[PDB]
Amino acid sequence: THRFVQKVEEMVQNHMTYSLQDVGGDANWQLVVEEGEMKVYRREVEENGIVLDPLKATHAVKGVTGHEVCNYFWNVDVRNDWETTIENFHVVETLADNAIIIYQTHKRVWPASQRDVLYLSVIRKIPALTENDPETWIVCNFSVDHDSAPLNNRCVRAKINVAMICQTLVSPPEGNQEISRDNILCKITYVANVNPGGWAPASVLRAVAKREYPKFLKRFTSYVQEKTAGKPILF
Ligand SMILES: O=S(=O)(CCO)c1ccc(-c2ccc(C3CCCC3)c([C@H]3C[C@H]3c3ccccn3)c2)cc1
Repeated sequence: THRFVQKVEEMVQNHMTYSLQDVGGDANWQLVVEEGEMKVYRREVEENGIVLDPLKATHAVKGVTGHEVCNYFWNVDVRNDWETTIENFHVVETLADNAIIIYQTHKRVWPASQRDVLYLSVIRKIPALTENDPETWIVCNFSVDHDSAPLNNRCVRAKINVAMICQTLVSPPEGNQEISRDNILCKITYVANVNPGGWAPASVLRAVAKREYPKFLKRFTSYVQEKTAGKPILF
């Protein structure tokens, strides 16, 4: 259907295989911030003195479904309502109704150069592995090469591999009666592997990650709750 179908499959399947694992029991992940059910972990990793620190967070959001969370995360039309670190954004290519390529710039983090990013953003539903397991909605955003990448001399090109992975638990329907948002919970695993693509001071990037990832998860999840309240559920 498009030239990135196989790459998309590999990237999604890699998150399904490796990103969903629990890390509460795993001393190799450092728990850096906890705010209720929001648990943010990282590993301290540098390659050539540049911070790569894999980030992984879990959260549990009442009253929204994974399909809703993923749609709001993927939909570029609502990006401005919840993003706080983007300066500019351009849709570079549409590949499918569920997959686009995006160019964006982030606000400068002093004293490093501003960063830009060029990535494929795809939204997929993954069927239950067995009839015991939940279905998964996943958004994966991962860097790719493209010819219609802008010249932007202020920016160093970062590379990313991010996934927002959601499983939704509900009270079953009681005969002919809908499920209430009161009885729905969206379990989130969010992972972010960012390569700043060049020099940046490690302590500054680590301090920024520690602040901004929790702020993002809080703001974004609250936004989804706020926008879906009193609207019919989209499972
Ligand atoms: O979840 S998404 O796919 C949503 C679509 O945007 C996502 C989230 C985060 C990033 C990102 C990009 C650049 C940086 C660094 C690299 C050197 C200088 C800036 C960081 C580190 C600094 C951390 C951070 C966390 C949250 C928001 C912004 N900043 C993060 C990209 C995409």
